[PDB]
Amino acid sequence: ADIEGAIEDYVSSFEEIGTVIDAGDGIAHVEGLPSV
Amino acid sequence: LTNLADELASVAKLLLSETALNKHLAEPTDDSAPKVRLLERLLSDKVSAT
Repeated sequence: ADIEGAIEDYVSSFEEIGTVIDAGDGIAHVEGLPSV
Repeated sequence: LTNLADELASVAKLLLSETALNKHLAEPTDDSAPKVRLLERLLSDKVSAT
C-alpha cells in the first residue's frame, strides 16, 4: 500500500557525483549520476 | 532484545516482499540521505528506536 508511495517518493527525490565501479580497455561503468 | 529480533525479522519480510523497496534500500549509492529518507518514511513510526 504505502510502499508504492514510499518508493515513488524515492524516485522523485533525486554538482552530483558518481563513482566508477568497473573499468577496462576503454569502457568504464559509473554508478550514480541519476540525471546524466 | 526479543522486540528487536522480531522487528528485524519483520523488516526482512518487508524487504523480501517489496523487491523494489529492497533494491533501492540496497543500491550501492554513496548518498545515504535519500535512502534513510525512504526508510523512515515507510517505517519510522512502526518500529522501535534500537
